[PDB]
Amino acid sequence: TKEMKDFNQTFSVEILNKSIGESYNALLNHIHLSPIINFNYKASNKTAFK
Amino acid sequence: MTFSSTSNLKELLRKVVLDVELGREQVQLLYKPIYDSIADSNL
Repeated sequence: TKEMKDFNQTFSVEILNKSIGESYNALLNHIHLSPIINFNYKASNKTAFK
Repeated sequence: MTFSSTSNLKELLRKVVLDVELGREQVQLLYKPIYDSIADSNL
């Protein structure tokens, strides 16, 4: 609300942009790498502790 | 002929309107002598 922008002086638009960028980079990492982590690897690609 | 015959044909006569005040009266600020003013965008 405009009341939030006007009264709450700590609030601004920059916090939203920073959070958007932060979540954006987190999403880049997630979409690119979550296939690696979440794959149900088969016994060929599993190596024990050894 | 007379002017009385042509009176009813109002479209012929030029239109002029009696310049009377219309609408509610202009409103003035009466509070200012009582009140002491402070203006800041960040209140």
